[PDB]
Amino acid sequence: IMTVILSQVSFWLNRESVPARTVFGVTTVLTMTTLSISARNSLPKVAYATAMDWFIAVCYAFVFSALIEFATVNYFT
Amino acid sequence: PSNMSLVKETVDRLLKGYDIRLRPDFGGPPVAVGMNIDIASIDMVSEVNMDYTLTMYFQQAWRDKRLSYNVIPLNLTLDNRVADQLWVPDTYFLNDKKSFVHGVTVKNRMIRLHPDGTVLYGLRITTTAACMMDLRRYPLDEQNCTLEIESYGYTTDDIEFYWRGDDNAVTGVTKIELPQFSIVDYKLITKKVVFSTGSYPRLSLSFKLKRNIGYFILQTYMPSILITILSWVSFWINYDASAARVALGITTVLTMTTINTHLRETLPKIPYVKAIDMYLMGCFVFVFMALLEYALVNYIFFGTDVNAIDRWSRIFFPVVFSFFNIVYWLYYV
Ligand SMILES: *[C@@H]1O[C@H](CO)[C@@H](O[C@@H]2O[C@H](CO)[C@@H](O[C@@H]3O[C@H](CO[C@H]4O[C@H](CO)[C@@H](O)[C@H](O)[C@@H]4O)[C@@H](O)[C@H](O[C@H]4O[C@H](CO)[C@@H](O)[C@H](O)[C@@H]4O)[C@@H]3O)[C@H](O)[C@H]2NC(C)=O)[C@H](O)[C@H]1NC(C)=O
Ligand SMILES: *[C@@H]1O[C@H](CO)[C@@H](O[C@@H]2O[C@H](CO)[C@@H](O[C@@H]3O[C@H](CO[C@H]4O[C@H](CO)[C@@H](O)[C@H](O)[C@@H]4O)[C@@H](O)[C@H](O[C@H]4O[C@H](CO)[C@@H](O)[C@H](O)[C@@H]4O)[C@@H]3O)[C@H](O)[C@H]2NC(C)=O)[C@H](O)[C@H]1NC(C)=O
Ligand SMILES: *[C@@H]1O[C@H](CO)[C@@H](O[C@@H]2O[C@H](CO)[C@@H](O[C@@H]3O[C@H](CO[C@H]4O[C@H](CO)[C@@H](O)[C@H](O)[C@@H]4O)[C@@H](O)[C@H](O[C@H]4O[C@H](CO)[C@@H](O)[C@H](O)[C@@H]4O)[C@@H]3O)[C@H](O)[C@H]2NC(C)=O)[C@H](O)[C@H]1NC(C)=O
Repeated sequence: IMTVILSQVSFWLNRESVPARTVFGVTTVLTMTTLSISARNSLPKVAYATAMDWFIAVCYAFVFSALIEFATVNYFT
Repeated sequence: PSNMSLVKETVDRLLKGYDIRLRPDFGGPPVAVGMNIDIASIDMVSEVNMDYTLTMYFQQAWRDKRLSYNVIPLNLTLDNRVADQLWVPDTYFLNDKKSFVHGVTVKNRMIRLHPDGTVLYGLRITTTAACMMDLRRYPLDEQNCTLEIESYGYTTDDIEFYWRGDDNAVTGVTKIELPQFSIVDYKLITKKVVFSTGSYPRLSLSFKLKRNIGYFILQTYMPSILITILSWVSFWINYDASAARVALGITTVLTMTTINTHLRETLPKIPYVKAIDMYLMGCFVFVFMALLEYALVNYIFFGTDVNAIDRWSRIFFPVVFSFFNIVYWLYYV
């Protein structure tokens, strides 16, 4: 949740500062990989999402969508 | 106590002068030893160790004229401790790495002398049978794991196996729910393996396991494809913002390496490339190619038209990656 909120704050920063937005977005995406890996280690490899991987995946899509929106605004400049 | 005393006399008569060293009808036709199995559970399919843990009720009925009784009309079910005092098939699981009969409360065995003579020997065996796992297309793979059942000493002339009830001999496989394997089908076979010594009797129970792609599609492929998509975004960033673009590519490549290392867990080291290995390599080399594309763009910058080269590079990458992805999936799916 905290990482997702950090993704939103990337919107708040600015649009003219391309490098800052880029760095923020890429690192935000990086964190979720470790977070997802850690959760799954305890559980057995059940095919169906256990509703924890569901939340993690939705948050992953949210931060990835933040990156997508960041790229979209970057195009216009 | 007349009934129970009479039953005691009958059992004493049966075990009187009973030579465990001799198979039924010695110096005679082979004894037909029917088998029926009830798979209690199949769990811990260890791809790394190439074996699966099987828990089952292993019944094996056979005829025996010595134990025939007629005074008692009902089916005696003697204590499980009498098995040691009776002959049994010298059955052994050929592809068993380690197995044991469950201990508590007492040794889980069954004996049931029917009036004709039929004996319903049964055991609750947990065995870690091993099946050579062909993980070339893993995770999009099937496995034909089996439990070869064979008589160690006796030859086909002395003992013969057969599934009792035929396709109904094995039960309960449908109820089994392995975490990541769907038991698509099970097949029962009867063979007479021809060894150097002679033709031994054989039975084979093979479960054609199929991998559940839901967990692998959840964790393996999805993050990788997402990371790969990120790489294309660097093409949108334009070339004047060199630092941001190269930062993006750098993050992508290191992310791919982290993915590979963390996914390596619970995987053996078979030499051939696994399907997961192939796809990870494809995405990783594609990300590296994206970085190299940025390098080419910058080198061309040092040497207007650079933007046009960027324009073509835009469309090519999603299209070529999509073609590669479709080739991969259709080849494997
Ligand atoms: C000690 O234990 C034995 C073993 O269970 C008991 O005797 C057998 O009990 C089974 C019940 O599970 C009986 O099974 C039924 O047999 C009927 C006739 O089978 C004859 O033919 C076969 C060859 O096909 C022989 O092997 C067999 O010995 C018999 O000679 C079948 O017609 C039955 O099928 C029908 O079941 C129901 C009810 O009839 C129907 O609704 C179905 O549609 C189906 O048509 C069934 O399979 C078996 O017959 C018994 N006899 C044996 C094995 O010889 C003893 O009773 C038990 N001792 C006790 C309780 O004291
Ligand atoms: C592989 O698996 C086989 C499976 O059978 C094992 O073989 C059995 O092993 C057990 C334990 O070693 C044997 O049990 C032993 O039976 C002996 C003989 O019992 C008969 O004779 C006595 C009188 O001497 C009668 O009272 C009895 O009713 C029988 O008629 C016993 O003397 C043994 O007693 C010893 O162990 C007990 C444990 O409680 C001690 O309290 C005693 O003091 C004494 O030390 C024992 O009960 C069994 O008989 C074997 N099977 C057969 C068919 O004989 C293999 O051991 C196993 N091997 C490996 C390597 O895993
Ligand atoms: C997983 O891996 C196991 C490996 O053990 C596979 O088991 C083998 O399966 C194949 C085919 O399913 C077996 O090969 C043959 O199957 C025949 C099936 O009988 C039907 O089909 C034949 C024609 O094919 C008809 O004539 C017959 O009437 C039936 O309709 C058996 O009949 C074969 O045995 C005969 O031929 C051999 C060779 O000629 C003779 O030696 C025999 O005496 C007999 O006359 C033969 O068994 C093979 O036997 C199985 N066991 C092995 C290879 O050890 C599984 O199929 C595979 N898949 C799954 C899902 O488990």
